[PDB]
Amino acid sequence: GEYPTVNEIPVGEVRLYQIADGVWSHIATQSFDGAVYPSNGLIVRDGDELLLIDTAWGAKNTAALLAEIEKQIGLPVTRAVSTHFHDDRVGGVDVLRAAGVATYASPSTRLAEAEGNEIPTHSLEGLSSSGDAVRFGPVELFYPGAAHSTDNLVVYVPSANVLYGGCAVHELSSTSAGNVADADLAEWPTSVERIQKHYPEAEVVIPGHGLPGGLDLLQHTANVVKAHKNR
Ligand SMILES: NS(=O)(=O)n1ccc(-c2ccc(F)cc2)c1C(=O)O
Ligand SMILES: [Zn+2]
Ligand SMILES: [Zn+2]
Repeated sequence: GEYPTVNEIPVGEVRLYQIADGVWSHIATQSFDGAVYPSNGLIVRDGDELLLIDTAWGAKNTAALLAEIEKQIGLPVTRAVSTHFHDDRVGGVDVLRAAGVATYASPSTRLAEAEGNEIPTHSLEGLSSSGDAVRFGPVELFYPGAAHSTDNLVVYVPSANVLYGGCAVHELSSTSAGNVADADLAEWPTSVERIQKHYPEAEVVIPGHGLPGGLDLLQHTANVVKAHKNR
């Protein structure tokens, strides 16, 4: 019943968590640079189809994700959006494409190709300036500006007031800015402020890693990033 945690998910299975009517998170774990981390994505019901937000961090995990979706939901995943270029977002795109899923990301998310990561097939125009938003099936995609990465997108589910922050939003227990290798710590608080202004009615906020909460995850993120930079 509780939100599943890193030591509760062996690397290779995937759990789903019901967030709201027609909205689930997916939780997987993966090893990176010798430590194991949980990671979140989103599933949003799209009539009799599903929209997937982010892979489950790797080919095997993403295959397991599709299997878990078939077991627990039983509707086909037809489209996926990756919210930035790192492997916890695009690793598994090749598995999705071979399972009939049309894969999408912004043109900026060029970064996957340059890094040697898997590359979504279709480009999402209309998201190149901070504050841009586009509709994509049952969600709104929002580019808040550089934060965790320069390309990071946010996803809002208006039917349920669910804000999926991806890696630009940290969980409340976070004490650090996470993997900052590709981050912009100077702009990150400004980007979070843009999210706060755009989605004041969000009821659930889902971080890229860790436990969902409410709107406080946004301010908390700004605080831990400012403190990391300052420190
Ligand atoms: N998206 S990513 O760069 O590949 N990634 C992988 C692991 C982590 C991570 C998260 C929390 C933490 F406390 C430590 C690490 C991240 C992240 O910061 O988004
Ligand atoms: Zn990342
Ligand atoms: Zn991440």
